[PDB]
Amino acid sequence: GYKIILIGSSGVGKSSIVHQFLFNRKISNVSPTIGAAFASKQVIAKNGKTLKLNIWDTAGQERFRSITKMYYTNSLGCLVVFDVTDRESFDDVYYWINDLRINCHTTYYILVVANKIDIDKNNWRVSENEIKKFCRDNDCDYVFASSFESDTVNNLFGKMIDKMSEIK
Ligand SMILES: Nc1nc2c(ncn2[C@@H]2O[C@H](COP(=O)(O)OP(=O)(O)O)[C@@H](O)[C@H]2O)c(=O)[nH]1
Ligand SMILES: [Mg+2]
Repeated sequence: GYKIILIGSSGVGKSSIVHQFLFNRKISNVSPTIGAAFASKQVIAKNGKTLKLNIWDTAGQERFRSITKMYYTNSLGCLVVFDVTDRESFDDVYYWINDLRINCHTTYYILVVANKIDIDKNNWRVSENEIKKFCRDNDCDYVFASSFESDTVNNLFGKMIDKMSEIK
């Protein structure tokens, strides 16, 4: 299968994005087990390739900046999530992408997710122009999302699935 990992600072919505993609709702009393994938999902890409996605989510250990080698290793895709209203979580994106790249050299596609767009724009602390510039300077892609807007979650996983489907 294809290992896809979620990274990003605490509380940005990593688990909620995963639950929306897998369950169309938040399951309130389930959390990932350390050292293993949270869930796998069979998908059919636009090109008709069938892919087994193996989705890794943290169990809260990102609060300590303590993601292990084995969490990162063998990843083919990575979603780097931040919260548009949380400036520190955006500033951390640089750290997270660097940490991924020192621990894993197999990542084919890195997608920055600017999450929580459901919140009033008066509370946003980052502009699209800054996100565009950061992703240009750091060789990654970006999308806007909200875990409460199913279309945005389908869009971000769709971009990831289509990139994974191109791997030979
Ligand atoms: N307003 C808003 N809240 C969100 C969104 N995604 C997640 N949350 C909330 O933010 C809190 C932390 O989310 P969680 O998924 O546990 O973040 P994680 O620490 O990155 O895994 C929870 O109360 C979520 O329901 C979003 O898109 N918009
Ligand atoms: Mg979480």
